[PDB]
Amino acid sequence: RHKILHRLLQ
Amino acid sequence: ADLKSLAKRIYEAYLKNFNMNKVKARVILSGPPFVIHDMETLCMAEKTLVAKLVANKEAEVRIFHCCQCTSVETVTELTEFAKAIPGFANLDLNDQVTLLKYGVYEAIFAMLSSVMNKDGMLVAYGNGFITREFLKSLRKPFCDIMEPKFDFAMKFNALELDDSDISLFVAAIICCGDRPGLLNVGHIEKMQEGIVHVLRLHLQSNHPDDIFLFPKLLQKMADLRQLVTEHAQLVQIIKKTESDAALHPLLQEIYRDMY
Ligand SMILES: CC[C@@H](Oc1cccc(CN(CCCOc2ccc(OC)cc2)c2nc3ccccc3o2)c1)C(=O)O
Repeated sequence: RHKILHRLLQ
Repeated sequence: ADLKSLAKRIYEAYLKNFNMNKVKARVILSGPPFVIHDMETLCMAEKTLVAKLVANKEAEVRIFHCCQCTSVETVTELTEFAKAIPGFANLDLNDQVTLLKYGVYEAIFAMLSSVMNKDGMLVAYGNGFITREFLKSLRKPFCDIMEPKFDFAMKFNALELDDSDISLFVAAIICCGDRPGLLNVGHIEKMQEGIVHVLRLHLQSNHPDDIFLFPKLLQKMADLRQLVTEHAQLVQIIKKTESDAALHPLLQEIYRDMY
């Protein structure tokens, strides 16, 4: 639901 | 546990990860930033500081775009900062996302206060100063974006926090265990309890003159949640009714299903 946040968080 | 050391760790993480902080801002505000007080000086500032943007739509929509770009940058800084709060990186990735989704604009408006005074605010990495009256002069609905944030900031700045306080306040905003949709509420509540305890003791040490500073800041956290709810409603009106005022995809993801 938050692919950019998910990507930033990894 | 060493709570003075935890406070220092979070302050050091804030100094590393945020391009703007209150020390830097005050050096600049003390007097160089290009002053944007009218349409002529807006257009001049754009040609120097955001040249590619005007190499055109209405001035209000250009300003909206510049606002969003700053938010995108600050969300990225907040994501790296959050990785430094104890327990945050041990959470499920899905809960890390949720905490950031709800917390980033509360943190943005808290930190925005550091670049504001009663007459205007620093923009473009401290190279512009846009006046509060100019922003009020924009056509509706764009003139309604910043004024509530100035009103919050004038009272927040009157608390006379420094960056060591703000770093902990921003960490406590991010570690709220009552965000909608959290999976591991119990672990997040304990993480929050620990950060809030560090904040409490730090304020006691750093502000011995103001015995209510901790409950004042708990209230400011609640004020910020309400400010963000109202801001999200205005963003939705703009998105729906202003076709030139596209939302950046990271911000669309943050706002989608938020409130
Ligand atoms: C509109 C939708 C947008 O709302 C807002 C509302 C209020 C504040 C912001 C982000 N913001 C203001 C940047 C203005 O940026 C320019 C740049 C250049 C310019 O003219 C040349 C005009 C404005 C900001 N500043 C900060 C400084 C320090 C810490 C956090 C900071 O956050 C976005 C959203 O919801 O994302």
